[PDB]
Amino acid sequence: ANIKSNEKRLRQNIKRNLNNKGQKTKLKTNVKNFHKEINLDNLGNVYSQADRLARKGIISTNRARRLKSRNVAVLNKTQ
Amino acid sequence: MVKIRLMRMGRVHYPTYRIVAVDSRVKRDGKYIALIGHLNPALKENKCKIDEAVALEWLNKGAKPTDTVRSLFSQTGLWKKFVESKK
Amino acid sequence: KYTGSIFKRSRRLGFSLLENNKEFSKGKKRKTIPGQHGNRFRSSTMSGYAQQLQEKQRMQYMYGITDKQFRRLFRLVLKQRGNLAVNLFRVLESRLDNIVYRMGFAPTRRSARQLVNHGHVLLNDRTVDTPSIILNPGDKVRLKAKTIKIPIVKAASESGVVSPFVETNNKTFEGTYVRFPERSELPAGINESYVVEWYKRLVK
Amino acid sequence: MKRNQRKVLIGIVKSTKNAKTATVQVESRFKHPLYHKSVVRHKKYQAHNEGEVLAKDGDKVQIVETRPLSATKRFRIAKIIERAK
RNA sequence: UCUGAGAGUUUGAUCCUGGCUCAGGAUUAACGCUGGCGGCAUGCCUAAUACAUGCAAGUCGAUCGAAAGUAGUAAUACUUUAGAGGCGAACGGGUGAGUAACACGUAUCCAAUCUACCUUAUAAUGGGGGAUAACUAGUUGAAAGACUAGCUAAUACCGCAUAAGAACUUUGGUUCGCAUGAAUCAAAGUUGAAAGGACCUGCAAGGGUUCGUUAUUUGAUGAGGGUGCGCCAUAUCAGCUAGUUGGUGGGGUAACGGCCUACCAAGGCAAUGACGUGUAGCUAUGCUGAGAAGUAGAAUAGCCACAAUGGGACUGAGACACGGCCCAUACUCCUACGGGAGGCAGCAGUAGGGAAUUUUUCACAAUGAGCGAAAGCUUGAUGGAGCAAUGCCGCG
RNA sequence: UGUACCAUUUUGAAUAAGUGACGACUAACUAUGUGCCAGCAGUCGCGGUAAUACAUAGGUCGCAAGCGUUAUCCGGAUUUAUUGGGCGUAAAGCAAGCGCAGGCGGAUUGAAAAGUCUGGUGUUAAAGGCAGCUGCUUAACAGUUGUAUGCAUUGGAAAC
Ligand SMILES: [Mg+2]
Ligand SMILES: [Mg+2]
Ligand SMILES: [Mg+2]
Ligand SMILES: [Mg+2]
Ligand SMILES: [Mg+2]
Ligand SMILES: [Mg+2]
Ligand SMILES: [Mg+2]
Ligand SMILES: [Mg+2]
Ligand SMILES: [Mg+2]
Ligand SMILES: [Mg+2]
Ligand SMILES: [Mg+2]
Ligand SMILES: [Mg+2]
Ligand SMILES: [Mg+2]
Ligand SMILES: [Mg+2]
Ligand SMILES: [Mg+2]
Ligand SMILES: [Mg+2]
Ligand SMILES: [Mg+2]
Ligand SMILES: [Mg+2]
Ligand SMILES: [Mg+2]
Ligand SMILES: [Mg+2]
Ligand SMILES: [Mg+2]
Ligand SMILES: [Mg+2]
Ligand SMILES: [Mg+2]
Ligand SMILES: [Mg+2]
Ligand SMILES: [Mg+2]
Ligand SMILES: [Mg+2]
Ligand SMILES: [Mg+2]
Ligand SMILES: [Mg+2]
Ligand SMILES: [Mg+2]
Ligand SMILES: [Mg+2]
Ligand SMILES: [Mg+2]
Ligand SMILES: [Mg+2]
Ligand SMILES: [Mg+2]
Ligand SMILES: [Mg+2]
Ligand SMILES: [Mg+2]
Repeated sequence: ANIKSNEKRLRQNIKRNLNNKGQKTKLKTNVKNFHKEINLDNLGNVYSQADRLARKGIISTNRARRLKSRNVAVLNKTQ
Repeated sequence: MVKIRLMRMGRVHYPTYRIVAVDSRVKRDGKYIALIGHLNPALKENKCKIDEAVALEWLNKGAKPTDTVRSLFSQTGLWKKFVESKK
Repeated sequence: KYTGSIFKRSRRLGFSLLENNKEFSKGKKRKTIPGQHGNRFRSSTMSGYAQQLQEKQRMQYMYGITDKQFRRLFRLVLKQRGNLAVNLFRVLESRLDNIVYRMGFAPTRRSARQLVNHGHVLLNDRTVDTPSIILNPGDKVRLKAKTIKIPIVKAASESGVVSPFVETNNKTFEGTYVRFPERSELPAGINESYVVEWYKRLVK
Repeated sequence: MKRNQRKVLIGIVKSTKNAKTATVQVESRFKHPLYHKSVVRHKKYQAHNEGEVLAKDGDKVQIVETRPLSATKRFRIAKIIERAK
């Protein structure tokens, strides 16, 4: 009543979830740091992490795009 | 990922196929997109009444044929026309 | 599959197989409706339904046809162009065993049917076993060869008495048929066209 | 260029008692399925008076569909003929 | 060029209004009597009741370490796979419970969207690092397993150098649109990639084909949303609705959106039928009718919804996933009493309900599907063969 | 699957007929028994000691590897009448009036073109229906070609 393919897929996606959760938390903390101490330097890090996640497919590329756009809007408004 | 393939509309102990442009994931004997031409295994001669126009259009669009379909295109000579139009 | 009392049925309907072999007989020359209640009054004034049914029964017993086959043939003929009073007569007369009878190679229609079922008959370019194939004038219905030597072949090859609408080319038993039978060749046993209307009502 | 054209509806404003809205009403003469006679119907669509159009009560207004601005709001106002009320 | 038949019955007898009944077709049919065969087609309409048992999605050693077996003095050759990895398991198959509404049919708008493999075209595929499966040893057990410490490999994972073109912005131009608003530049700033395998040649160096990978470009298919119209009965259901209606800022979603949030307002639907109750998957179609249309939504095909009941989520292009995962409920079963296992509305089959509806079968041989270069492998999809006068047709 | 099918292969009518009805609608009648009893029935209705309606037999009729009975759906039913009915005496005109909304509405001119008519285009999946043809010994069946309806857009007509 069980399939080796299904079991192996579960065992793989556990590790994949761990790694992807780590990356997403890193992105969250970087964007939070940017918003906390707004500075044009942190926007670059936000860009890098969002783009890397969007390529890897962990995050939706359109969400990465909207994050970039809204952070740039905040920066342009403040400067 | 449309795929020119066959489809059965015969009866018990008497098959009859139709070459048709249809999607990969849709069941055999289901819904299709464009009709190419019928075929009888026991038609002796001219077993595949081929169209040669919308079939070429769909392979130009990127349809992936099957083994039997490629064979049918081959005896008539549609594979030559496709390859030379590609070139 | 057929009745075994053709004498009784011929005496009831009043019409034999166009030869009166089942009416002349060798006894009593009886031409009355069968059963004890045969010599009674109330002869005419048959209802419309009664006479339609009697005529239909005569028609579909003259050839040994099941009523369901009759409905099938009528549904086949009805859709075409228009008034097919010249087409459905050919349709009814085009039976294979009937054509064998009018060919003259069997003593009786159902005996010809038995021979056809047993496979002593050929076709234009094939062989036929079922005694219901619809024929068309032009097919060379050549008879078998191993059936020409059977102890009962004399009256079969004595086909010189033949209908004009079946042409044999005598002594060659080619037995084709052209010049479809007319109402003259379809005698007064059943010559009516409101059986068509009865089947129009009872069959859509 | 070539651009697909939206569907249009012409109606008369029935009420307007909110912020940037106008509940317009559109009539139609659909035939009856069986007795085959025209029947007058009434449906109250909604639109927004974003600006430059105002379109107060009693104003005969043309209406063009749009992507949904909110729940139950999918229409916007356009040219206004017979300005009254 | 369509195209329609009637009769019996109230009276002592007649005419009319008027109800009942019959003559014709048809079914996923059942029952009684009887029964020979063949060609096609159909065969749990009830308990979305419960299930014993055996099968129903795997594949690749031409991605990778190891292990085993057969040969070989050895070096080594061949075969096989427990495991890592890639792709597929979201297709295909079944059922119609739920659902009276954008569920479905039709016509459209997506200036408000996504799309793996596929098609066309265009740049690269350079160089490093840390780990863990398999294995070893110990603890715990009958075993399932589980925990702890070391050892490895890559097309697994993470950095770095580099952007032909990409994404997000700045500067002004172009052409403008349907109101938000889209389309194209020239320059600039910021951000951003990966992986090699097989084989051939070449003393070597090097070169080459192919599969595959990263970044793009073109279509196509597929998925999602919005709207007009059509789509049951009932007034012996007259008010319903407080995220309900609208506005501002922000968040979230592939996307617009009270989808969500904080603030400010009181609106929105409703006698042209809201809301309530009952019932039902919708459609192409089947049967009937001269026609308008009546009726059932067999088989099959399109779409929707479900997988014992009720929720949540990971991976992924795509699921909130029938035979993947977590939790609760109910039920059944195993135990050596600590703990566990389970979901036939997949193919046969059992119990039960019923008037009533079948093999506990063979083959991937063709068609189709997935992996693979092929060898092939898997395919209860599919093709056959059993059973049944269940229906049409045919013969005795 | 040694299956469909074929042959001068041995034997041999040998291996094969039921069901309903018979007073009228509805094609098809006599006798025996019972005697308002036993029973039949879709409707009218049969049975009270001469039953063609009950039970049996004989005969005959309708179908046939099927025949009857039951259930449901349509027609016949113009019996919810748009096509296609009625309201004095047969079911049906509110007890009468003032009347909002709705339905209908005098004559002529102009404009537009929402209904109406017509041309082009897109679509209405395949299968199914109808017409033609081919293949199964013909058929049932399979395949193949043609074949409408509605919606939307655009271009004209202006009688209502
Ligand atoms: Mg607004
Ligand atoms: Mg708003
Ligand atoms: Mg009387
Ligand atoms: Mg069921
Ligand atoms: Mg292995
Ligand atoms: Mg599925
Ligand atoms: Mg199926
Ligand atoms: Mg239901
Ligand atoms: Mg993938
Ligand atoms: Mg390494
Ligand atoms: Mg990698
Ligand atoms: Mg970098
Ligand atoms: Mg009628
Ligand atoms: Mg169905
Ligand atoms: Mg069903
Ligand atoms: Mg269950
Ligand atoms: Mg994901
Ligand atoms: Mg299962
Ligand atoms: Mg699964
Ligand atoms: Mg089953
Ligand atoms: Mg196969
Ligand atoms: Mg049968
Ligand atoms: Mg028959
Ligand atoms: Mg009786
Ligand atoms: Mg009697
Ligand atoms: Mg009627
Ligand atoms: Mg009735
Ligand atoms: Mg009347
Ligand atoms: Mg009265
Ligand atoms: Mg009065
Ligand atoms: Mg009165
Ligand atoms: Mg008045
Ligand atoms: Mg008024
Ligand atoms: Mg169609
Ligand atoms: Mg057909």
